Amino acid sequence: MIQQESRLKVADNTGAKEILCIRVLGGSSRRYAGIGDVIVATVKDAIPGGNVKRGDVVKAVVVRTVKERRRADGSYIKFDENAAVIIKNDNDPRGTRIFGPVGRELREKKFMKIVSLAPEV
Amino acid sequence: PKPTKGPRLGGSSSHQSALLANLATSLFEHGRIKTTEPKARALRPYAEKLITHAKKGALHNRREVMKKIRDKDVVHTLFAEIGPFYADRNGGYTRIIKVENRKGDNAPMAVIELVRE
Amino acid sequence: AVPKRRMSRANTRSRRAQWKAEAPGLVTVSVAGQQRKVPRRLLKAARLGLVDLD
Amino acid sequence: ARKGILGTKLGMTQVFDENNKVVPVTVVKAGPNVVTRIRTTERDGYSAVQLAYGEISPRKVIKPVAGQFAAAGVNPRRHVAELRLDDEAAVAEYEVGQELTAEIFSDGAYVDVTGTSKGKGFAGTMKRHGFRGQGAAHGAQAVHRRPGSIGGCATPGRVFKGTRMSGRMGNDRVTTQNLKVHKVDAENGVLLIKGAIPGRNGGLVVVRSAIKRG
Amino acid sequence: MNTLDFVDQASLRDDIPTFSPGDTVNVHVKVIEGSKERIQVFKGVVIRRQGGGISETFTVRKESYGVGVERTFPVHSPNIDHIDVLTRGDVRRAKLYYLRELRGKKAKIKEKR
RNA sequence: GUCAGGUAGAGAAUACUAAGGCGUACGAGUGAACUAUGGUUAAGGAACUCGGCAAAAUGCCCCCGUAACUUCGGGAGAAG
RNA sequence: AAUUCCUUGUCGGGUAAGUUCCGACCUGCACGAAUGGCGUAACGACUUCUCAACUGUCUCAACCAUAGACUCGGCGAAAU
RNA sequence: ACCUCGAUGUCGGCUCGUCGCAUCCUGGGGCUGGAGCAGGUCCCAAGGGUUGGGCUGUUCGCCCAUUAAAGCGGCACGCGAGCUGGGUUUAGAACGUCGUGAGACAGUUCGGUCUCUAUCCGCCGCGCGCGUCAGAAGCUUGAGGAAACCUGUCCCUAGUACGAGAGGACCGGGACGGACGAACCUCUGGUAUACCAGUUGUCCCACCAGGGGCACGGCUGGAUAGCCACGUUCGGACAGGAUAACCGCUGAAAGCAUCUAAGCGGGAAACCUCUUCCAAGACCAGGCUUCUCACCCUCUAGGAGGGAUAAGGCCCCCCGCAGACCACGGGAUUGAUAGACCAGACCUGGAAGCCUAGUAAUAGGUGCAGGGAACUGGCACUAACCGGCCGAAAACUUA
Ligand SMILES: [Mg+2]
Ligand SMILES: [Mg+2]
Ligand SMILES: [Mg+2]
Ligand SMILES: [Mg+2]
Ligand SMILES: [Mg+2]
Ligand SMILES: [Mg+2]
Ligand SMILES: [Mg+2]
Ligand SMILES: [Mg+2]
Ligand SMILES: [Mg+2]
Ligand SMILES: [Mg+2]
Ligand SMILES: [Mg+2]
Ligand SMILES: [Mg+2]
Ligand SMILES: [Mg+2]
Ligand SMILES: [Mg+2]
Ligand SMILES: [Mg+2]
Ligand SMILES: [Mg+2]
Ligand SMILES: [Mg+2]
Ligand SMILES: [Mg+2]
Ligand SMILES: [Mg+2]
Ligand SMILES: [Mg+2]
Ligand SMILES: [Mg+2]
Ligand SMILES: [Mg+2]
Ligand SMILES: [Mg+2]
Ligand SMILES: [Mg+2]
Ligand SMILES: [Mg+2]
Ligand SMILES: [Mg+2]
Repeated sequence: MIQQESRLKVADNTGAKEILCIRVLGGSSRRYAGIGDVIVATVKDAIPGGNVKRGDVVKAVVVRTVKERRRADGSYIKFDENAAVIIKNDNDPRGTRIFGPVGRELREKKFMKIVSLAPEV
Repeated sequence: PKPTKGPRLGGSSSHQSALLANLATSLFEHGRIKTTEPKARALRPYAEKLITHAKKGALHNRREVMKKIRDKDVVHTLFAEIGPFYADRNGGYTRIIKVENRKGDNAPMAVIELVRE
Repeated sequence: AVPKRRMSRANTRSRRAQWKAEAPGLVTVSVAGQQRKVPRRLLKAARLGLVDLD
Repeated sequence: ARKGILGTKLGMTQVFDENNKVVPVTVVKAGPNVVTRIRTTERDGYSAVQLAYGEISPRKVIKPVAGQFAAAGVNPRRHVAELRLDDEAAVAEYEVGQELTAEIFSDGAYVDVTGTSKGKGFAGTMKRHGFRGQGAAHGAQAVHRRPGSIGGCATPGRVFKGTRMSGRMGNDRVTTQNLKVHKVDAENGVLLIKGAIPGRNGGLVVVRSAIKRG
Repeated sequence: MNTLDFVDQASLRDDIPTFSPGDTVNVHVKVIEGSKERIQVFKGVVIRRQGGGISETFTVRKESYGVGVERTFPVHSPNIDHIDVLTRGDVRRAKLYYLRELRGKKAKIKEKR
């Protein structure tokens, strides 16, 4: 359950450490953003000498949330750290590797690259 | 027993417990108490549970009754006299009656007793 | 707020007449050989001898 | 045409579909109903059928209703409702004394449940109409949950009858629409309505065929 | 008596081994991946078990890639096909929520010897 | 203005308590909204607000170790 | 700029976004040297901005116990 | 300066809404220098929606992300007996200017008490009395009112029509979403002041053990029930009638022509039904049914008055997830309504005693042990009582 002015750990090799969500896309006034939702965030902290730098405006798919997410089979999934992966213009994960695990909800559509790059689920 | 489900009897919390304990002590000591209607209503389940514990009292129940009643003499006389006297009664050892209201505040007053039979 | 005008006697008495009492329902009971009137709420107490009867 | 029956909300539970998907269902007791009266256009002016459900002792049954049930030719019951049909063509499908069970419905059908929502007592505006509360700090003086303004300064004068304010909510007739009936237990006379229906456990409800999806 | 038991027994699942919060268990979940139903193994420790009859559920925690993941499963869910309890657990609480802040040795659970 | 116990506490603070004094003068009930005093909260953590206002957080004893500056005393219980 | 109407003067530092904040340019309506000019380590329940934690200020509200509000018994005002 | 200086509290922001269309989007249509997508203009249309942030008191305005949009105005430039005062507009002090001066500056900065127990009308809910022409009960037609009306992305049609190419459809279907509202605890979470377990300080039960009061329930980890959203389901219709703009058919006046002068048509999120709820105090006070449909006394027989009754209602009593009181609902000896007891589900976690190992804390067997409240099935063990009040027809005219 991510919203505006929320910090998320970046899971990729792009050089970004933590990003700050600006707005949740996919609706007029969307309150929260669960697993598989795209958002516009800014790099608040980056690795010294990385590709992206602090202050940039990018897009990222909300993955590996902390709040419980209910699946279609009555099960629930939750993690311990709110993470996110920076995506490309239309749909592609910026970088060539993922570190942490991703929820199965990513498999909705167009996230096959992230599903294959994530070494879990 | 069941919570009061609303404002407690005596002021704030931590006092209704002591009030019920003293009422049950007086009941087991005398055999007939005259209190306010809601007080007796809330004491009925308390006194019945204490009487059931006394009935079942062999060991680990004396302490369960003492953790609520402080009077050692009252606990002893309860466990001795009442004891198996209600062994044939499957609950309902206390009888409640309604009496006229007292002067000043028109508080509905009741009287709790122990079924002798 | 404060009352703006003096309420008329009509409305005053109409609103005051509602502040009345309700008579209790008595019941005849034979105690001590004599018949007396006691409410049903205290009927059992009077039968057992817990209701004072002046 | 429009099937219907009276029942009692037993409770809620979960079930599993053929694809392992979870489904929260409501177990309702659509017990046997008895047709006690049929409304016609020639006698009363509208096409309806009177059903009765629930067990009641003859000593507890009142005398007027006792005589009514005697004239109808069936035993008394607790609750009596009326389902308004569409025409005499549909009314002719019922007869006085007919017994209806939960078999009138089928799995996967769409029903509408009608009941009496639970009572919330005298609830404030924030709970009645979701009124937005005021700031709990920054100086707010005893207005943390008050409604606020009510209308125009001096032009309207009155308060525009119909303004949302505080009062007693709930305990009113509610009707859900397009609830999927998951299963119809025949031996038990029970319906597993997909979703939640109004009213508490053990309360009377009336299930009917859906209008928008019947 | 669970009034709705006459409806819950039809869905109640057997062959459910007896476990308690704190024991290491690996659950097998049937997951459909693009018109292909496979079995995914999730090995963790039962941190809590909420009993409600048919709605009884259990939560399993797993530390993977330095990140903790908690997964709740209904005991009587048909999507599961195997629940193997590898080692028991010697704990005192009924819901091991305190494990959300321990890592490695500090997160290790005792074993009923 | 004078007497200043006991238990832990650096302490006449803090919690209970010994001797001592009191339940102090309108009361019994009822989970209404709402007002005031406190407690708790899934995710974000000032994004509310003119304004971190109010709330929230550390808080003590023994140690390792403390920057820019300086009037050389200090910053400093810096910080961690 | 506590001093400037033009002014949100222009450039740069920070925020994704900054009429606020800091330095510079100097066009000084209408700064200026004991009604002191320029800074100052420490200091201030003075004012302003930012950062790390923190939390119901908010997103977004929800529950629990008390003193009122509600019923009963008695006494019993008010401003207009 | 026409009411208001023997008081009309002035700019914002929060909450709360109502109304106009000179319409930001959705909807329909005409012309286009409209090839298509995408535009320019006009007409009708107010049912619905019209975002969150940084600057600045700000209104306004600029910028950052989107979305269809982030509309213009009236309601004392709406709303302070609903809320704060960031500023204006007291008393203090400072900066630059005027003034010898006290003092002033729609020039600037710091801080600077927001009172009132609702009388009447108005609004949101709940009762009492009476009426609907005998006394009561069950089910309902319904005039007349209230609630909802939002829409995005993707796939097929179709990379088709269009178009040199680029680019790229109208119409009709299918899938998934954003916001709102209704219900509910089945799942997840929030709270659980008579639930469980550990423990610091302290006093007490003569003492160990085991226990009790206070220090926010003393603090934490859980917590059955009720309520709630963060959670689970349902809805924005389908269709019918009349229309605005618009498109039309037969047609003269005026031998032609013309959508009109007589008719027939289509025509939108606008209007009325349709969807949800209230409603016969709708005084035209409704309709289909069922229970009782008969007992006395007085006034001087014209009506009236008083008493006692049938059905029924009410009071008293046990209660509710119904509730401020009320009122509603269930029961009341021909009963499981509530409390107690047993059992089950569930919460907590392994109780007291004994024995064993250890000098000791402590661990192991008796033991899914002990403790518990809301949920459920039995059980009259206790209270619904050998009990009181209201409560049924004047007649006449026509057919
Ligand atoms: Mg206490
Ligand atoms: Mg307050
Ligand atoms: Mg006003
Ligand atoms: Mg369990
Ligand atoms: Mg209260
Ligand atoms: Mg929180
Ligand atoms: Mg948290
Ligand atoms: Mg801000
Ligand atoms: Mg503060
Ligand atoms: Mg604090
Ligand atoms: Mg800021
Ligand atoms: Mg400067
Ligand atoms: Mg000067
Ligand atoms: Mg000076
Ligand atoms: Mg000073
Ligand atoms: Mg009074
Ligand atoms: Mg005047
Ligand atoms: Mg005035
Ligand atoms: Mg128009
Ligand atoms: Mg309409
Ligand atoms: Mg703002
Ligand atoms: Mg407006
Ligand atoms: Mg104004
Ligand atoms: Mg001055
Ligand atoms: Mg001068
Ligand atoms: Mg008021």
